[PDB]
Amino acid sequence: GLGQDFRMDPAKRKVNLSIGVYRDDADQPFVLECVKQATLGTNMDYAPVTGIASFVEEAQKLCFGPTCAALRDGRIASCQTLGGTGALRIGGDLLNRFVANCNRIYGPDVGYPNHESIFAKAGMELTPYSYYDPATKGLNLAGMLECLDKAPEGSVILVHACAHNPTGVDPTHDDWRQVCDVIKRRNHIPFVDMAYQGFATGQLDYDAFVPRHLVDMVPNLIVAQSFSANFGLYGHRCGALHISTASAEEAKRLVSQLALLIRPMYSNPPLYGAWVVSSILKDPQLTALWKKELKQMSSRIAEVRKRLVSELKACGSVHDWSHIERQVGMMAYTGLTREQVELLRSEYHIYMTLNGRAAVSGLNSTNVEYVSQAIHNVTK
Amino acid sequence: GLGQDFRMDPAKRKVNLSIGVYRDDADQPFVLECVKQATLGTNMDYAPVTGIASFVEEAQKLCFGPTCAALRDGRIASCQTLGGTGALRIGGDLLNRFVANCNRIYGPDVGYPNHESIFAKAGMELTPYSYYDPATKGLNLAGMLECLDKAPEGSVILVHACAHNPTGVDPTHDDWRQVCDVIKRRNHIPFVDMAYQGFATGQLDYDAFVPRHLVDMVPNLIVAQSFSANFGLYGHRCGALHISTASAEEAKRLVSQLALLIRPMYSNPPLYGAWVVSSILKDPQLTALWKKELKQMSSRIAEVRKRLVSELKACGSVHDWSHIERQVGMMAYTGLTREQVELLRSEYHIYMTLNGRAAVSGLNSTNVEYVSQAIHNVTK
Ligand SMILES: Cc1ncc(COP(=O)(O)O)c(C=O)c1O
Ligand SMILES: Cc1ncc(COP(=O)(O)O)c(C=O)c1O
Repeated sequence: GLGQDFRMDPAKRKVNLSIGVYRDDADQPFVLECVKQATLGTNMDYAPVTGIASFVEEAQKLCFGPTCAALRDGRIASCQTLGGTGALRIGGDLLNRFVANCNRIYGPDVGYPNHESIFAKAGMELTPYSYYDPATKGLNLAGMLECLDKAPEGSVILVHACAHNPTGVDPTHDDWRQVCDVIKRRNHIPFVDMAYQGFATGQLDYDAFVPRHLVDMVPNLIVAQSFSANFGLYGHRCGALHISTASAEEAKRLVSQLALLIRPMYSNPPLYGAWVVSSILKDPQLTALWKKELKQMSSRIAEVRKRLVSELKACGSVHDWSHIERQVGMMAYTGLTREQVELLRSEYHIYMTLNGRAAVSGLNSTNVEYVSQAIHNVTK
Repeated sequence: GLGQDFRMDPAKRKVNLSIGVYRDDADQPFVLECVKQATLGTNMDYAPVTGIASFVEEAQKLCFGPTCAALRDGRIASCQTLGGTGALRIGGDLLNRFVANCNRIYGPDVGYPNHESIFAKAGMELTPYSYYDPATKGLNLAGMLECLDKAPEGSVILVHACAHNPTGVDPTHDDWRQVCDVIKRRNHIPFVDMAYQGFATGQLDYDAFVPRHLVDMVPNLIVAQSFSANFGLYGHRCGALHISTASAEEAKRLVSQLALLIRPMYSNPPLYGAWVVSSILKDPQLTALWKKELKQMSSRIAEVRKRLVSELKACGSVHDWSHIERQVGMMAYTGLTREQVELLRSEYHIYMTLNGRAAVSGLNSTNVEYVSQAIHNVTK
């Protein structure tokens, strides 16, 4: 992380657009009011290996919603995990229990850096499908669909549910309907990384469209669910893993196998996050409060994207920045070149990674004008 | 399993001696006052991959002593882990990656069951050395020494620092001096599981003799350190891994390799327990209180062992129970036979595992007389 150089930078006017976590308009970490009001347990005894049971139940219901048949019929195997990262790893380690010939996983051509190592450790080579279009800083749907169609039948296909990291480029629900048809027809196994449900657009149901739509279409769906961003619980390491199966008996056999993976890795998961999420989701008042706060976070991110674009136009930039508003979530592929990123750092002390990814959570009312002028100056 | 059957058991007068965690004399979970008085962080941001730096620093000093030469020279590589379990796993994964033909590890013939699966996941087969003497319910030192001397040069040797789980049988410091001489002479790699420092005898320096004694004797010492029992932080999953090396340069490179193992496992470790331990160990008031609370927990366990033996004699048992007082910690190998354990359950509703292990943390002033009479009855 570029944090060290930013911190060491003596310049009076500097901006860190490399951060990985939410910040409010005052550039402060943001502890949710619903999290402050959550009730903790009183016992520090170990949780069960598969997690606090009420937490896992609420995580399932939040992921799949109130009218999910799979959930009703008990055919989903689930557990608490060490954030979304733990779910990706434990899920990856579980895949050979139900996927034949399981040595490859397909992910978007521009994707989340840690995915490669996670799945390598689990015995699978991450291989790309067409996804990001650098000319438009947007989606290459035709390319995605063709790659999925040509992949061997029974391939594992990694997809981001929403707020694609690092580009911010998300397919529409129309686009996802086409994607899921290919996944079903080719008998592929979807592995959904859902790290930003509710955080992405402020709408929990909309943001969970991809796992909810797939769970009825395929024999097995995997979902890695993170509570880091949407509850602001990052460092407490709170997530869940879900695998759908044909029957409650199949799900039970997979939960036993989950336990055999968890116990010799970390024995059992940390209490704090699970207490907080379970407390909030079982309380109507706290749940309502949480939903209001989700919208506050998602609206601020959306509005600062919109403000960046409008300020760029006000500065006199003649280039097109509409991708910044089309993209969703904290991470934006700006389209700035390596040279331009290097100039923003040297000349303006604005820090972002060399791929032109900007963490827009670092943008706010007090610096968006400065950053816009800088981006105009290095691109004009 | 047993715990479920216990909880399901209708019997009004029943005792669970199969638990894994400390209980006070009222049979309640026990949160330490020093933990209640600790100051938590305010920011829920992710910790560094290797953990909260102040916690890791305090963990090192607590393990090796503040004046440790290895520590002053910076030649110990350390990181925060998910309890002692995570330190065992990461340590094993590191050994198997970097030590040639490291596909085996030697552990005590009666040992902690999860050790076998932890090291199996790391690609290392756990194989026994003579340790427990069933005739005496005590130590077989000559057998241990002979086994360690015969193991191939450069073997990984797993040892419990104190409060051996599940037997309670510990070598004395005199004995450990003999063990460590063999380990040095044979160029073995010691892997110390220190799950109970201070919790074991109430004396933090005494309980850390094994790693402190070894760290100046061998080129590489590995220590898995748990804060679950000695801070009562079980479910918050707080531990540390330490690996000594020839130099600070080697240590720094090793820490880099730990990060490569951690990141695709769970990205970074949970804040809460690290906050608590760092807070306590940096505050003189909290540290002094913690030491007294540890002495009180350790003394309660020692005193109820003593009381079981004295009540067994009062009941009229003519058998020898001195092993119960010689053993150290929460776990006692009682020497009850399988049939005797089964009758304890069926006639007296006292629950132990069939190997005759009793968790004496489940014994207290309100049930020790009952349990003594029951144990007398089934062995007379
Ligand atoms: C796409 C994606 N997957 C997984 C993760 C890891 O999330 P967690 O902190 O819950 O492990 C992140 C968060 O940075 C992410 O952006
Ligand atoms: C000997 C031993 N090693 C390791 C562990 C695992 O401890 P932790 O909860 O810190 O992962 C235990 C605790 O039960 C243990 O008894």
